[PDB]
Order: sequence, then structure tokens, then C-alpha cells
Amino acid sequence: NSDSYVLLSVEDDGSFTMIPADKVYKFTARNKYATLTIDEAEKRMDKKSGEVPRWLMKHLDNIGTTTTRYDRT
Amino acid sequence: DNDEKLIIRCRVVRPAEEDHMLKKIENTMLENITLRGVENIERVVMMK
Amino acid sequence: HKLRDQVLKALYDVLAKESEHPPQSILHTAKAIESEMNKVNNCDTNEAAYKARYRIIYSNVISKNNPDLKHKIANGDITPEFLATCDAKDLAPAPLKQKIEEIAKQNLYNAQGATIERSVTDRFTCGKCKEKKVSYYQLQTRSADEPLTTFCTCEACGNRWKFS
Amino acid sequence: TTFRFCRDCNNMLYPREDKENNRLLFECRTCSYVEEAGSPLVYRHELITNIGETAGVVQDIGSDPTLPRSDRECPKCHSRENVFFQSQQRRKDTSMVLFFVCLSCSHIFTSDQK
Ligand SMILES: [Zn+2]
Ligand SMILES: [Zn+2]
Ligand SMILES: [Zn+2]
Repeated sequence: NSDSYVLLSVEDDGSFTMIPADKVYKFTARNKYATLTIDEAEKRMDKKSGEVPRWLMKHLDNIGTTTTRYDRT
Repeated sequence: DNDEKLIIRCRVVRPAEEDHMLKKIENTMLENITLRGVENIERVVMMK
Repeated sequence: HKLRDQVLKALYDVLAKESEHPPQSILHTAKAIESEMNKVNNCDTNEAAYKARYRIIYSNVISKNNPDLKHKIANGDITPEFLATCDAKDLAPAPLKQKIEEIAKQNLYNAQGATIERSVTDRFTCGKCKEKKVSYYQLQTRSADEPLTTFCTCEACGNRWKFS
Repeated sequence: TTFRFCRDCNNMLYPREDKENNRLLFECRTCSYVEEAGSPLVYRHELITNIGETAGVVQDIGSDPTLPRSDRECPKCHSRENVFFQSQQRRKDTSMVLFFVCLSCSHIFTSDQK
């Protein structure tokens, strides 16, 4: 409903500005926790195990592969 | 058999991850252990 | 003899743990040893059923419910009979016993199944026995141009016939 | 038996074991947040279900017409109006229990005679 919305801000002098809002964007945080990747993900989700390892991501982090973006920086 | 609650205590002996092994084990427990009676016979009733 | 002394140790422990702490310690350990010999009078460390009966009696003493069994065994309950009881379903305690018979009665009721009973009349006679206890049914089988079937079922002997 | 999600990132904490102090660390797997659980109970099955007979009590049941009406009293308000209906949990195995709800006290009560 980006069309039906419309903006009204009080300014510093008390001016009430009149903006017809055009579009809305929703933002989600991403890779805050060192996400895994596609190929080893496929070997994980393939039906080779009765259950995948419970602490598999923690074990991969302890091995050191697939660090966070902040850690790479 | 004289208690007011009937419990079976069981643990795996071992010479991580034990949750899903115990899940699979108890699933097999529930399914496949015959107790008495011949298979392919279900609830049996008796008439007069 | 290790099993002998272990059962003796357990028995001395559970009778010393009783509310009636018996000053007749030698008499109650005599009760313990005579229960040991009458217990091993079954198998004497030859079969695991000895251990099973041991579990039965040991946990019956422990249970609480019931506690009064400790005083009753301390002041009676001649144990050579209690080798040959096997009779844990009729002891410790009576309310659980009453629960057991009502459970068994309900199970026996639920075992025996459907008993549909074939409501009757008295107009026709049997095709074979020739008596009037006749029971029927209605439905129509063939095409629409004709009425019902008028099923018959005798009950004096169980005969079936039909009328058009 | 309920699920506790990681507060830092909305994913349910998983059971994992202290290898030395022997405690229930509900750890997040998405991030590294960890949490100590309360009871050793983790998994729970309930092979036999017998619940659901009073389902869907909305605040305005009386607005429907098709519910019948009777004359028993609410044993909180004693108003003579009430609404009753069959048990909701439709199994082949359920009962003829009637659940009476009164509009006045907005209160439910049954008519079991055990
Ligand atoms: Zn006949
Ligand atoms: Zn987390
Ligand atoms: Zn009321």
C-alpha cells in the first residue's frame, strides 16, 4: 500500500511538510552469523546420514572455514 | 509390577549426537519388539 | 555364597530400617537367614528365577505403599510359605488389589465383542423346525418395479428362508 | 516440551551437553548464544491423546443462531439462558458430552455425572 501512504513531518519551525510517499522497502540483516554455502550444504542435506551433525556449523567454525564478513574485514 | 507407576529405565553403553540415536533406537523399540502372539493376528474377540 | 551374604545384607538392612527397630536383632537376622535358606530352597543360585523372586520380595518390602508390611513380616508372615507364594498380585496393598480385579473384569468385558440380537415376531413358522419365533428384515434388492425382499430368520433353530 | 528460540536470532535453541560440568546448554546453532535449560526433560511423545473437546470458544458464540438454547443455569450467575453444543474434537471415539456456555456469565460448564 505504498500509494495510500503519505508523509507528514513537523519541521524545526513547526512546518508540517506534505510528501506523497512512493515506495516502501523492507530490510533484513544478513550474514550476521557466518552463513554456510551451497555445495557442502548439498552434501549435508543429501540423505547420507540418519541425522546431520548437531553442532556441524560450530565444528566447521572451529576448523576455521567460512568466516564472517566482519571477521574477514 | 506392584508399583503404582510402571517405568523402564534404559541407557546405552559405550566403549555427542546421542539425541537422534536414542530417537531411532526408541522408534525401533516401539515398532519391532514382539511381546507375545503370532504376527498377522490383530484384535481377537470371543463369541458364545 | 556371595549371593547368600548379599541377600542377607539386604534383608538385615531392610529390617533394621523398619519403624519397629527390633531389639531382637539375633531373632530378626535369624528370620533373615531362614528366609535365605527357604528362598534358595527353590534353586540355590541355579536359576535366575531366584533373583526374580528376590526382586519381588525386596521391592515389596521397600515400596511404601505399603509400609505396614514391614511390621507384619517382623511380627509374623512365616517366610517358607513366602518362597512358594508367587502371590505379589495379592499383597501390598489391598486397594491396589481391588484395582486389579476391577481392571481384569473390565478387560474381560471388552474382550467379547459384537452381539447383535435379531428382533423377532411370531407370525410365520419355521421352514424346518416349524415353530413361531420368526425374525425379519427389509430391503429391496432387484430393480424398482418390485417391492422389498422380506428376509426371514428363524430363531428356534436358526433357519433362514424367504417370502416374496 | 515447548520451544525456546534464540533471543539474538529467532531460531530454537538446541539441546547440547556440557562435556565436563554436565548441564543442559540449550545452544543456538545459528549464532553462538547459549542458554542453560531448567529440567532434564527434552523430548516428549504422548502416544495417546484425549484433549480438544472444548475447542474454539470465541467470545461471541451467542451471536450465531444455529446453536440451540436450553434452560440450565450458569453456576456462577444463575441466568436461565445458555448455549450448549457437542464436543468439538471429532473422533470416532468421543462422547455425548454437552458443554454449556451462558451468555451472561460468559462461562463454560459441563454436565458430567461420574
Ligand atoms: Zn426353526
Ligand atoms: Zn542465535
Ligand atoms: Zn453463570
